[PDB]
Amino acid sequence: VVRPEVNRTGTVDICQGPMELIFSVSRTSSGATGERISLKNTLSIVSMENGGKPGTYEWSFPANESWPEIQFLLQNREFVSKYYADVVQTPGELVVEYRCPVPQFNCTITHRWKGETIMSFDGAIQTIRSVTSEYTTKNEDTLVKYIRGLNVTLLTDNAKSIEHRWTEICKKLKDADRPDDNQYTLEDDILEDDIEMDIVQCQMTTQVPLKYHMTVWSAGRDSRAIALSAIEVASYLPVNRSQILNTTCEITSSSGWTVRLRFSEEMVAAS
Amino acid sequence: PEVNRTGTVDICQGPMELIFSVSRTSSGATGERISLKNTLSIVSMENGGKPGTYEWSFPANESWPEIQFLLQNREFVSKYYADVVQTPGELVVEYRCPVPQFNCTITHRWKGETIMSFDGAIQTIRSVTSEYTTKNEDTLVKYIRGLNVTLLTDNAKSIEHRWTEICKKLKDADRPDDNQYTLEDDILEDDIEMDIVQCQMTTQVPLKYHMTVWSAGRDSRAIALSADYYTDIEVASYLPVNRSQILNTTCEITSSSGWTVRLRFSEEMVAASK
Ligand SMILES: *[C@@H]1O[C@H](CO)[C@@H](O[C@@H]2O[C@H](CO)[C@@H](O[C@@H]3O[C@H](CO)[C@@H](O)[C@H](O)[C@@H]3O)[C@H](O)[C@H]2NC(C)=O)[C@H](O)[C@H]1NC(C)=O
Ligand SMILES: *[C@@H]1O[C@H](CO)[C@@H](O[C@@H]2O[C@H](CO)[C@@H](O)[C@H](O)[C@H]2NC(C)=O)[C@H](O)[C@H]1NC(C)=O
Ligand SMILES: *[C@H]1O[C@H](CO)[C@@H](O)[C@H](O)[C@H]1NC(C)=O
Repeated sequence: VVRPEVNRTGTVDICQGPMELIFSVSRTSSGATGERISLKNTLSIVSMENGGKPGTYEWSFPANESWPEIQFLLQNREFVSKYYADVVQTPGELVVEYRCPVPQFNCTITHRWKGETIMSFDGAIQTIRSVTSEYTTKNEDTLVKYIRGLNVTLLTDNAKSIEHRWTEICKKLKDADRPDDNQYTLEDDILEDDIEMDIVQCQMTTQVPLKYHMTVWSAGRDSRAIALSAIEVASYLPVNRSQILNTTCEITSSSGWTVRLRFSEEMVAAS
Repeated sequence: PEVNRTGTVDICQGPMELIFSVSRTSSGATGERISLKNTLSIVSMENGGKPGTYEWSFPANESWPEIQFLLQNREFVSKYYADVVQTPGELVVEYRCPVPQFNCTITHRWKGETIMSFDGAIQTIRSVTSEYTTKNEDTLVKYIRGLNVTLLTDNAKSIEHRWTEICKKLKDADRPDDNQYTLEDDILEDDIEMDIVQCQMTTQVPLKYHMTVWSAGRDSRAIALSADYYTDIEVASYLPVNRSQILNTTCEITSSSGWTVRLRFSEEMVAASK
């Protein structure tokens, strides 16, 4: 455990600018399912994992299955299962994602297969990217049944109600975003059998689902490891044990702050 | 076939770059390619075959040091793969090399995703190790920097000269009217409101191509990029279309040399209940 050095220069207002809600609905070959709601600069705030109850964080409203945004997700779970069942003929994850300006809700929808975009729709242009064989023996006509996704009437009927709720949620997220309350770790001695080489681990634990970018730099800054949040953030750098000192870790948030940790001579001595 | 050559560039201008791509699969399939910065591969080898190239170029000579550098990397990647990769997938090592000044960049890709890189001063690992390796980042870093480019630097100017001539022959070979273009419906035989319009282009010129098939309203499109099947160039795109709106579906092909080819599904072409 290590104490953060908080560089706040380049701080942004996460609740500033136009509001955007991101609805992500995924399915794998196993039958694993996910439904998530995020904001523009956040990871998942409300989620449902393999058909469980809507889950969230202790700094926000309890997640309610009767909320019109979650009813939207549940309808999509159904849609994606039917979708998955005709089209998908090789194993892999299918992701349908709505990017929704609020209070309209003229949404963009992206379809990803194994992380790649196979289709999209901005309500003006439908796009199919030509890679079908990769994941199906069915043709573009089948695919185009699903391209537009589901109607968003549930969202637009309650458009304003949804807005004031997620403005409230973002405001709670901003209040919870306290960099000094996250937990920070700088572990060495991960290669116990290697006499000359070691791995330096940097980890952060948080209950705030902002996007995080973690870089572990070597002493000379000629070697780095990069991780992104997925809520644990962890990254691992191979290092020479005689150059473990001054190896740093830098973490930047989606709210604009930057934490740096340093492997000090205090920590070298105790090792 | 409606060719537009406004904006055509000189693909052999600016500083030259050679791109060396070397791949291995779990089943032991392999690929080694050389391309310029604005092309797909010009020389390639597939599953250990002899170098293959195009009708317009020098016969691919296996004794060329650039090609020896590819075979040398075949050995590197086999060793790399054996002790790093513990789950099925394609590993690609890619050198981006300025010529004649061979201060190269190297990228590593697993399943199409970048896992490691070394540019000038800085080695980068992206921490996704525990998805392709049971082993540790200290194993990886044995391979990050790749091979010494000594085969390339020893022969720097000869390579520059050879590839300057290959680039000119390619630039000369790039002749849109000598490519083969097809625009075709009647793919969906048992469909009442729907058809598929297929746009295809066959070429011996390994430029990068971007293909869009547009509906009559420019409100629906299919996009295909030229894919490189090892000295084999596929550009094919398929657009689902309402049969009643098939007229004026247009296909639009753009090359990395700057030209665009439009193919329109014309009134004349609709006249056909064959
Ligand atoms: C969803 O609806 C919003 C509006 O409610 C659309 O946003 C608007 O998009 C237009 C066209 O891109 C923007 O107009 C542009 O404005 C810039 C800056 O002033 C100007 O220089 C450009 O020439 C252009 O006219 C407009 O700013 C923007 N409005 C707002 C309030 O954001 C959006 O495009 C819709 N999205 C979808 C997926 O349909
Ligand atoms: C389909 O596209 C063709 C080609 O653009 C259209 O033909 C044009 O029609 C206008 C009006 O008569 C003329 O000004 C152009 O000179 C024509 N172009 C050519 C090349 O013949 C045609 O109008 C379109 N068809 C439909 C049904 O809209
Ligand atoms: C190496 O070549 C020269 C050195 O001055 C420079 O222009 C270039 O940025 C370098 N290239 C890379 C990618 O290492």
